[PDB]
Amino acid sequence: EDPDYSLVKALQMAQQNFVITDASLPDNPIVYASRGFLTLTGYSLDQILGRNCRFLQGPETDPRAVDKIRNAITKGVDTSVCLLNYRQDGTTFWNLFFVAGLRDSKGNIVNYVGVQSKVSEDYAKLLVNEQNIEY
Amino acid sequence: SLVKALQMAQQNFVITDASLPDNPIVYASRGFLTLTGYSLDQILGRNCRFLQGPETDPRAVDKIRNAITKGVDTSVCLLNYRQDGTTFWNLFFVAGLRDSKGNIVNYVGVQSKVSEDYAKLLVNEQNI
Ligand SMILES: Cc1cc2nc3c(=O)[nH]c(=O)nc-3n(C[C@H](O)[C@H](O)[C@H](O)COP(=O)(O)O)c2cc1C
Ligand SMILES: Cc1cc2nc3c(=O)[nH]c(=O)nc-3n(C[C@H](O)[C@H](O)[C@H](O)COP(=O)(O)O)c2cc1C
Repeated sequence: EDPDYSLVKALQMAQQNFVITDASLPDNPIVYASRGFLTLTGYSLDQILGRNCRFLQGPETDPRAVDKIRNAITKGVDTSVCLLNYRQDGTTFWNLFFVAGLRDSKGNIVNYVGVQSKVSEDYAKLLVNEQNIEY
Repeated sequence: SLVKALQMAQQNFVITDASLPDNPIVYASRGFLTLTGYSLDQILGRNCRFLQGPETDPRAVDKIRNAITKGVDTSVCLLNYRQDGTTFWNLFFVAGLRDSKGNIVNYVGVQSKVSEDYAKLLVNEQNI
């Protein structure tokens, strides 16, 4: 009597840390960001707008994990990855990050919802060792 | 697979800021813009109640209002209006987006253009 919603389910596991991108626009730019995301990353909203989320990555980020995210996106499947991200001030944190494509009635991915979440060193070690099972 | 097997659309949605007085629109998908016939700027900063008109069931509007204050997720079938005056039945869903403390700071709203007979079914059921 009440629908399942990939978008709603995602945004509710997101504890006010999320973004929305527009896939129809060049390079999948951010078009909304929650206050939780602003305070987690350290960026202000205007700077965040119209930019691809890759700005959260830095020198130490695992390119292999970025590979998984790029690949998941091109293929239209939802996944989650744990990688090192960077705040506006240069401080780092491990990010268990989930992404889901939103499609129109004709099956075309039109928007993306990203969900970020800081995790402990311990949880991250666990998460990364699982992700590395692929290799 | 009765109320969700064919309510499958997710391109029509809006996000409102509940921390601002009249729970105004802060974002709206292009699918929404196309459905309702509005441009994004006009939509922004306004409450969504502009979709309602003379023939919209007040009792259904109530079931929404109450679900929002109480912060519970609900689906409501409504008669809505496009900017050009034309109507459509909206199987509409609201959910509160809470932070790590359980506070609602945002709301997602997903709208679904539905058929005549499906809406009659949804409406007959709502009357209980
Ligand atoms: C909605 C959405 C949210 C994203 N959030 C993050 C994120 O929080 N951290 C991150 O490192 N990458 C994130 N990404 C991935 C980057 O935006 C980008 O797709 C990725 O770095 C691979 O693309 P590239 O090789 O062009 O950099 C997100 C992508 C999308 C679509
Ligand atoms: C995120 C969100 C989306 C909404 N979308 C619609 C909609 O598409 N159609 C509609 O009739 N009401 C919609 N509403 C309901 C109105 O915005 C408002 O909550 C409702 O009219 C009850 O409040 P009121 O008694 O002041 O009118 C939405 C509300 C929220 C919070």
